[PDB]
Amino acid sequence: MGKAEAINEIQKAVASNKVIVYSKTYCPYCVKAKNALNQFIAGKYTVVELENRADCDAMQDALLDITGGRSVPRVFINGKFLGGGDDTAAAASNGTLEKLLQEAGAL
Ligand code: NA
Ligand code: NA
Repeated sequence: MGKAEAINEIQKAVASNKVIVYSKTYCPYCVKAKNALNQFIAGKYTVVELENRADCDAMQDALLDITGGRSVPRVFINGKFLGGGDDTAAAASNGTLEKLLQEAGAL
């Protein structure tokens, strides 16, 4: 369960879920992203919490390789990285989160 495996896992999950958030339970920016998504699709999307993953470091290293940054949250829609918590809240506020969810078939 090293970094190469984590990259594999994340890429497969991102390609196979309309909306997926990599998160940790104690994380106010993760909550900002979740609350933004919950304005449109509460209860319908995947969250992967990382704080009790034995391979949490490899998973966050994999997120860096895939998205450019290591921090949670890391939000993906329709297989494409959206951003973190501020990004997801901004997209909720400006009308684009709804449109991206529609285009993904999640809404
Ligand atoms: Na969904
Ligand atoms: Na966990």
